Amino acid sequence: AGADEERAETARLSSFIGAIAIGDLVKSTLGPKGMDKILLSSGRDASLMVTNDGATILKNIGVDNPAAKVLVDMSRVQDDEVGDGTTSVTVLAAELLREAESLIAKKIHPQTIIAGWREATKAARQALLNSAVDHGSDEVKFRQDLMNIAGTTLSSKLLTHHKDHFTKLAVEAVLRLKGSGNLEAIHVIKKLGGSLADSYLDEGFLLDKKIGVNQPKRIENAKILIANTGMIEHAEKEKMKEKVERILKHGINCFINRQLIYNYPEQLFGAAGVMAIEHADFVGVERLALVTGGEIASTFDHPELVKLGSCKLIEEVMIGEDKLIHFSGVALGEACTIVLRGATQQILDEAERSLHDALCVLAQTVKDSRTVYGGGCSEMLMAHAVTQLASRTPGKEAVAMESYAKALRMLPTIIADNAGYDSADLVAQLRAAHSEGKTTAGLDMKEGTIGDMSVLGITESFQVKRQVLLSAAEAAEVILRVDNIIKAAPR
Amino acid sequence: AGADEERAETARLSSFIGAIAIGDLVKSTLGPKGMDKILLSSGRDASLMVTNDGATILKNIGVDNPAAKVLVDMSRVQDDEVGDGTTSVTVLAAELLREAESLIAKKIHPQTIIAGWREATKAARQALLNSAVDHGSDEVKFRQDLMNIAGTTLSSKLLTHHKDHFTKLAVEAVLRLKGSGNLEAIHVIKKLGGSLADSYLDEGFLLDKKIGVNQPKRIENAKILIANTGMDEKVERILKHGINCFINRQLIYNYPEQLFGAAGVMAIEHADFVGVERLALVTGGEIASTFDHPELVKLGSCKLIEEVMIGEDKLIHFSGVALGEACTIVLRGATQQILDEAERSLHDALCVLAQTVKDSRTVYGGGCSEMLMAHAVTQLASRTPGKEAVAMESYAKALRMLPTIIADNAGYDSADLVAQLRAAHSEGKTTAGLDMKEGTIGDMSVLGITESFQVKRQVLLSAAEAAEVILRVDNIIKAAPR
Amino acid sequence: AGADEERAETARLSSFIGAIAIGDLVKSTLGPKGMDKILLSSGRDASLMVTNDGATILKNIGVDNPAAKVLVDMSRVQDDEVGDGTTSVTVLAAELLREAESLIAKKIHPQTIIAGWREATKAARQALLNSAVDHGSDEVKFRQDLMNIAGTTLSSKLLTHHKDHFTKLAVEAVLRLKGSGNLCTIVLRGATQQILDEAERSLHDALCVLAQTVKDSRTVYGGGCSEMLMAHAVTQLASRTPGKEAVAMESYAKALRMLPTIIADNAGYDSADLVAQLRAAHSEGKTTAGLDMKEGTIGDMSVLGITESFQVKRQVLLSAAEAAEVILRVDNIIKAAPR
Amino acid sequence: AGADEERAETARLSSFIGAIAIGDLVKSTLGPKGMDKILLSSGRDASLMVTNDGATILKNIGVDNPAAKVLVDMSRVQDDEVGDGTTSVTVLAAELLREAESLIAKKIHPQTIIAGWREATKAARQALLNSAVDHGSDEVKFRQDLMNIAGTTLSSKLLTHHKDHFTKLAVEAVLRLKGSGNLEAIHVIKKLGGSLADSYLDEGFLLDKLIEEVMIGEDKLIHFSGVALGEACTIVLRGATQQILDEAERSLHDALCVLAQTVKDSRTVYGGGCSEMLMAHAVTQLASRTPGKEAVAMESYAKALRMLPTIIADNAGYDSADLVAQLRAAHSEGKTTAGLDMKEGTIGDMSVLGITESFQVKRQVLLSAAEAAEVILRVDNIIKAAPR
Repeated sequence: AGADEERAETARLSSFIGAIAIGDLVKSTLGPKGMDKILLSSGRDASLMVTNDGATILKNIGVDNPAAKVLVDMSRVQDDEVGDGTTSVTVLAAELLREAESLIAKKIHPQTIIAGWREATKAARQALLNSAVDHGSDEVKFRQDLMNIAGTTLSSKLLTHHKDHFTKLAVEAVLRLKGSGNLEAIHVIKKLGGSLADSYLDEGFLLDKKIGVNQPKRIENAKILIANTGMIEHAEKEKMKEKVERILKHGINCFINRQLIYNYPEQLFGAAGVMAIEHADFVGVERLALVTGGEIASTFDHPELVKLGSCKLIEEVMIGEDKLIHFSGVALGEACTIVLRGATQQILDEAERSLHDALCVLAQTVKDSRTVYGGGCSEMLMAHAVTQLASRTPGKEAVAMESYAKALRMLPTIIADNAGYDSADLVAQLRAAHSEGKTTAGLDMKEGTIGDMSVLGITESFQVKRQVLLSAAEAAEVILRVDNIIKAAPR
Repeated sequence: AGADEERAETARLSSFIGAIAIGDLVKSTLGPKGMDKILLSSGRDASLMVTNDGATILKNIGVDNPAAKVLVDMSRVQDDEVGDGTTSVTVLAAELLREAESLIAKKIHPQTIIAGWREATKAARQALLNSAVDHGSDEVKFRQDLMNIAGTTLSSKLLTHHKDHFTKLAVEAVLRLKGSGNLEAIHVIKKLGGSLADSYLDEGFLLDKKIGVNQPKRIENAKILIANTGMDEKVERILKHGINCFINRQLIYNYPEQLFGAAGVMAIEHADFVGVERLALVTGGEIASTFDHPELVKLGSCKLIEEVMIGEDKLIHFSGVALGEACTIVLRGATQQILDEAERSLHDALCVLAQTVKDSRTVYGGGCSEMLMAHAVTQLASRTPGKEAVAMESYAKALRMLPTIIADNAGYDSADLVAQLRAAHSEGKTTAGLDMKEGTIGDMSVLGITESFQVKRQVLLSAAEAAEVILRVDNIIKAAPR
Repeated sequence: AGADEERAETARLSSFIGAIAIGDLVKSTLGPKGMDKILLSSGRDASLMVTNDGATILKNIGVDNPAAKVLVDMSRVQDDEVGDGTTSVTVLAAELLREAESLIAKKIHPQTIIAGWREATKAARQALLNSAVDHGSDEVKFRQDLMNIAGTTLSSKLLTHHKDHFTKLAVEAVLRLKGSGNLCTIVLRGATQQILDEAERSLHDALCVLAQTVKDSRTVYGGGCSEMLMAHAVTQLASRTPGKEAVAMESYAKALRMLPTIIADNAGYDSADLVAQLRAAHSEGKTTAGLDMKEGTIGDMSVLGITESFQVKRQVLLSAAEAAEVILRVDNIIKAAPR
Repeated sequence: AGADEERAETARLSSFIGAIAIGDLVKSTLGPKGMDKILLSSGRDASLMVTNDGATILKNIGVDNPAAKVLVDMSRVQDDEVGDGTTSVTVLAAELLREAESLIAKKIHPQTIIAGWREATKAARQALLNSAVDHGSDEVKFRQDLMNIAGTTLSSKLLTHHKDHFTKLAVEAVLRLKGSGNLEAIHVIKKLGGSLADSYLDEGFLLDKLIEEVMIGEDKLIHFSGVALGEACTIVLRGATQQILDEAERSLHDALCVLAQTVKDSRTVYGGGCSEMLMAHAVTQLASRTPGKEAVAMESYAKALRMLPTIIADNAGYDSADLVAQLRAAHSEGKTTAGLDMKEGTIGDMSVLGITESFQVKRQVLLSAAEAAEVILRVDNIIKAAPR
């Protein structure tokens, strides 16, 4: 009593139930006809933060008891390896559970169907490189850099009326990112105050702080000082004197501190030609250590060679309407900053959320040099090949391979259902065009029938389709073989 | 009581439950290694009744409120024009309902799904498309009359060591039963004397009664008289007719008995009414009332009536009959549990064979039809339009369970059998199927197992076509009072 | 429970509820894709019965406590002089009740609204002119004899695949029915009992429609062509009349809009895509153009040949206003002592 | 039973219920015979607050857990651009999901239905921009300065028996206000005293050439006036006595923005419901005119306009059914000037009355109504964890 017993049939059900509940919320998200979802919570949750990206919201919060959090957890590894585009990997894993009900029909050890996943491993082989994919994301690329998949990621979001322009900007960010050093420290801030562009690109880093109105406007061959400690009247001057004596030899051009700064030094900095920052955020500083070669913040000894300072251009310029400063010209080159100035339409803030996906979608396109045809083109093609395959295998092999094949049929149907036209007409015409040999043909939702996907400009990352195939099959597989989910009682 | 009110999700579920309950019981029954079962009830039921034949038990009982009896009632129509071989019609129809859970997910128009039933005619082609079976059955057939399908009905049944000879006899019964005389007038009984043949065939109707020790041995150009009212005037107009035999359903008065012997007329005491009703159809009939009944009011066929010792007991044989619609078979046997079950087999044999002659087609048994059928239908779900295709593909996997059930009852491992089974059927051999004795796969034709083509057609027509109305219905079946 | 006696807001509802319950079963009856629906009952009922025609099944049995059986009884007299087409009189009469939810918020004399029915005579005459009526006919007629309204009556029925062929057969019967006589034997396929006699009463409706086609000398374009044209004109009409007349005018007019929507949905195409394109063709002035269901868009009805009898449209227009009118005027149907 | 669970019919229902609750309270408020309500909360609230203006009360309180506060927030942005007249934007939005009963029987995808809002933008723009014109008003303008929009804004406000005159005054404030620099610097205070005029204008600034304390009716105040610069001036309001009078603090703040919009838009549309009926006649054809996805979408939007004629008529006490019928007839005919005359009880010439409304009131409501509403049906449940 209370140990946590699930009885044969029921334990499988908990896995089953987890997959069905998640799929319904996420399906709305997929495609140009996708929707934003907003969640509101109290306490340390400021306001309803709306996440159109299914992956970000699911593991921020562990809503309930049933097992699915780890399955959700895996998607992040997937996210690191390619991210989003649109969230489809969770859906494919979930739909495989429906056939599990039919797996009690066999009334044999469920494990032989596991070999189906062996088949799935080789299913991936025919689920991959089975007619057409785009090929060749070279490097930099004047036009294919965007205006394609990113637009599709944005399509599920309705901010696309002006936002598709923002999405285009994010590829420029990835190209500068390229070099020796992985994707690191990219800082992007949504800003209140509208403009048609909805974004201006900065070559450095933005921090919104100012010492005071007085002080020199520019600093050259700048040296940056960061302190972990905060800053009869003649005695006060001595603190001033120590700060200046060490400061002059170095040539110090800027000072940034995470905590409160004493007023006396502020006056000294303006005359010297040095700009200081009061209560600068720690997060910007840590990012900075990566960028400038860093240093270690100590007491006033901290000047000279115990600290290192990079020196290109540091200045405060008007960005939008809010006064933020730029740090740039990092010798290391490992990390860079992205700046956005949006419209401010309850659709701007959304841009903050949308470009998170920008790091993920574009970076893969860069390394992968491979993709797939969107609008479900990949799924119908794969489905035609798989149904015939089950008879090819000896027999044990056949049951599992065929069940996997029928799963693909539903995906075309889901895209058609959300298009306003019933899917019965759609699948017949869809299959006829795919079986024909035209990989470009796909689901045209605006048309209401079938059309050429490439003209539309919708494409899917190649990694999302190959990685999901091997991963979902095998991940699904661990669940089926586990008869019971065990909770280690209280404590 | 009125009309039962159910809507949408809930209404469908009641139909869903009826199909699953019936399928589990019928499941053990199928094939050579099928199982005999016993049922107990209360009220107007005596003790235990055991029927290997699924159809017989279903007709007798309408136990509860959920829908299923109308479906069950239909199988009798199926029997009249085939029905049996082995019971399998109920099982396939039931598996149709499992797919309905997936239908809610589709969330559009369940009626358009009905068009899958339009595809049912294709199923009539395709289900039986799976490779060529047989083609002759010209009519009567001196050699092709049996020694195939009848044996298969019997194979499930224990009696096959000598029974297979008895089943062979049954086709002869069907040949006289062809055309449209309706499905009526077939009489069978068993006898205590033992022989290798284990059965006999009579050209006429058998009755077991005698007037008394005195009276003539046989009659010719016989006139038959049947009276509703008992004997409890007769000679003067009896002579006029030429009366050869009198049959009365009840007690008979002793005085006329002396008179009949002198006249040369053979009468029957306490004749059973059921024999009498059939006989009237047979002899052109008559109208039975008071002693005024003789002459023209009475019609009598005139071949010959005689009493013949079978070997162990005395019986009376009626033969000829001008009309020709009704005929009888008298069985006897070795004297075993198996002999008693001969009753089980003849009823099954008459119907199986009757359609064997006019069907024009048969199918390979032992699951041969089912595996191949699964292979052909899987390709088509992809070829056909979306939603109708969704219903069609699910149906295809249904065929898979039958191969599993046949191997499983034989004691061999179900998993291993499925893999090896499919490869044989996939290759293209019509003959190859499940050999339970072997434990693997083999040639079905050598076994001699075949199924009537229509047994297969109405297992699926009920599953299909009629199923158009299943989602449509909403409110089903009960009683029929007093 | 505890003794039922309903007044004002909830008393109105019982009339309201009866109309909605009946509509769901009958709505599927209308349009080219419809539901056959079979019912099986207890007590001297032997088997499941199939009747496509909504009116007779309602006649056969009185299933429950709420008032509607008398309303049901009336539809048959309609059958005697014209009867069917598709069963729209029960649903449209019921349709008027949904709007009444709006009326509680109106809180101004519901009774004034009722007088609109009196003014419905004005609406009935509006329906004439609007109806979109053809030429042709030419008595007997080699090709336009059918493949039209009978097809519409039967379009709804599932059996349209095979049955549209035998719908065609019935006009041959009407041609023999013409000439000095006013209003031979035909055999159908069906289930078994008294309920089978439902077919006699149900198919009573099909024979009469065709008979009228030969002696009407007038007919209208089918497939919804008549309905959209009438809708565009009626919107003007509320604006074309004095304010007392206009309120009962304009509300009646939007009702016509729903028919186009039901027709397109059952076809297998998006329901509202059809609505845009449909209105534009009728507005232009082509009476021939209408709803092409296989196409999923709009096309020439005349090429299809589908037409509806002038009488079916003439009578329905007059009948709809009179049947609906009596319900608002009359109480809640009970009182007067001894129960 | 007794828990918060939402799926299928119920998830949609929370959006539905929020809209119906707000509409009943706001419907009374619109029109000359408009009504103002009193709200009482004891938790750290001084007493009952009374707000005639729908926007001010909705912003103030976040009483319940169901979505509606976000919907409320959107109306003020509209106010900055233009805002008021009568509170109708919230009412129209609420009636929009009313049709969703039909939608369950629409038997397809509700999301496709969503393209209604995209359609809504087209339907919305055509009648704002295209209507018969006001033709006059070059600058400052002697007699055409008021007795127009302000009269309509105050129509929903009961004070109109004597406050129509008060509203006349507000344009005079705008004429001085417009020019080389900034919008604002306007202060308004009401005095408890009785006089036919009901209001006074001050050369300078009023705080409670020459500085003195006089006596206005009742309360003592100090007046700074006769400023050499002349660029800045202040308005002092007076009133009869009631809940209605406090309305002026909220009304004037809204009025300054309205008035500013009127001077540099150079465009106006007819008030009294004239604009809405014309749009309705034109929009019914548009769903037809558009391709397909657009049609379900555009037609649903069009019927939303029908309620405005009814809401304006209902307050008057006249039969709502009769009014809608006659209204359509005059607008269809081609007379834009004709509209709803509440004192008349029927329809009349709006231009003779002088009632007109700002071009901005019509463009901002419609452009945001489509995109802002679309975002809300974009999201259904709005899932919460509860914390703190």
